Amino acid sequence: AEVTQLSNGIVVATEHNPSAHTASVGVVFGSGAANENPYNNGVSNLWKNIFLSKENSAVAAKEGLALSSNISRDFQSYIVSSLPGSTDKSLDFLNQSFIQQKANLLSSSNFEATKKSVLKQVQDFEDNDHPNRVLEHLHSTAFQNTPLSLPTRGTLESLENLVVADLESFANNHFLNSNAVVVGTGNIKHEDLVNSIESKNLSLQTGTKPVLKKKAAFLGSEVRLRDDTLPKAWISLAVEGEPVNSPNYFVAKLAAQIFGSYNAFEPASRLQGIKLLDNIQEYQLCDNFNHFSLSYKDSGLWGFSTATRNVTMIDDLIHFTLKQWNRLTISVTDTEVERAKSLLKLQLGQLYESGNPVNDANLLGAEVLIKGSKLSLGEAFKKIDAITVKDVKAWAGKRLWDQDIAIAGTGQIEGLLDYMRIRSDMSMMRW
Amino acid sequence: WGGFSVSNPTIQRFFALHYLVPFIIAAMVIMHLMALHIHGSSNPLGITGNLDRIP
Ligand code: HEC
Repeated sequence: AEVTQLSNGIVVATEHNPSAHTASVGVVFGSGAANENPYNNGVSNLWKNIFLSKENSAVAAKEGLALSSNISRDFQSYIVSSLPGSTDKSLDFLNQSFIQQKANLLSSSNFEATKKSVLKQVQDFEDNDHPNRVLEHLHSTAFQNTPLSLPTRGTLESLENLVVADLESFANNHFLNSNAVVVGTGNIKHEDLVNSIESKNLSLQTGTKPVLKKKAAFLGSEVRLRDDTLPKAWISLAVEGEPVNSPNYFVAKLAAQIFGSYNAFEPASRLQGIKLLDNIQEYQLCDNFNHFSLSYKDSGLWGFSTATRNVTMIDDLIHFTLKQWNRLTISVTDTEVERAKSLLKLQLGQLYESGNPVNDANLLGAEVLIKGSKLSLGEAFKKIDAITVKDVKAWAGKRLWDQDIAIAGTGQIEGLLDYMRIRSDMSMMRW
Repeated sequence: WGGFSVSNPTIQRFFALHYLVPFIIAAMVIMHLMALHIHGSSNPLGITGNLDRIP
């Protein structure tokens, strides 16, 4: 329940939990796919893949350490998990790979075998993971010609034309000290870790700052990846959401909980206290849907994603869903808000407190990099419970009502009507 | 004519008929739209419109 963080030469952030059997240690850099270019796009993902290379991974396996990495938009992270006792040997492997082997991982035999793996990896994604593929393209069109548009896994064309020098160039511009935070989760104490860190000196590229860019911006638009050979239609639609560290950060997430997620095959899901379900179940407008409030450093996306085999009624799916969202500005009820608060706490809890320290590190790391600290789970609940119907209405009237949208879809989307028809539904006629 | 030449009977029946026909035309227009609906409009290229329609 304690979020301890101190700075000496490097910023150290930890969160202890004695009941945890293992401990995870790692470095989280304040730069991700949002820092790349259209041409070196996929370099971060490539780094992650060599860090988990058979060679580097075997060295950690002998020592009894497990490797894990995650490439996001605003950040990047390299994590090593171990037993509570080997909390020192994780730091040896961390330093040995980011300073000593910052040239042994980049061999012309390791790099090629890895490049061939991320190529089959990113290709498999585009060929089969339609829901995530669609969600990735949603960011692509919504934030076109802006940092948030670049996909995390990179594109096949920028990937196959990438070389060892590109990795180095990126590493020497972002893997800096002022653009880093060392994180530790599990059971180890803050004072326990900071000592092993403040022990080993050496700055290594100190005072150096990463390159700057241009601010991210939402552009109402769409990308339609029609493919009549797929057995379904997958669509994602959203408005400009909230950036992390926004006053309405929670109002937005609550609003998404009101409509929540659905799965037509799960008996219990068909019974949720969601008004939209009365409309969509009559003719079974979809197999599933899920709302989200994605937040990043400069912006975010608020909307929903859905999958359906009812290809001749896609317009009803979109129409009923948008009519429900209209409600947030004009008629959302106290009980809908209250139901959302309870369910938001339950999901926010299950995230911030899972039985896995690697998840804790990513959540902690990502937060401290943006606001310099982490809001305690109990602090969130105070903010969540304080939200009134009046708040949700003021938010919706600014973010949802008669606002541009961004759309992306693949599969049998002939039935997804034109942009203007969808856009017109972002409001209602009144006297 | 209703007689020996164009006279009163003629003009009175022509007004009655002038009032009637517009309604028969209206019924024919509906039949015209019905035939139009089953195949839809054509376009300036003279080819199929099935690959790209807008409401
Ligand atoms: C002798 C020919 C002809 C006459 C007279 C005619 N139509 Fe048409 N109409 C057509 C044809 C053929 C089309 C299909 C055009 C196409 O899609 O290429 C058509 C299409 C239409 C359309 C669709 C839009 C358009 O302009 O293509 C409407 C509406 C329509 N007609 C209304 C009428 C009405 C109302 C009348 C008369 C009161 C009328 N038509 C008289 C031949 C005719």
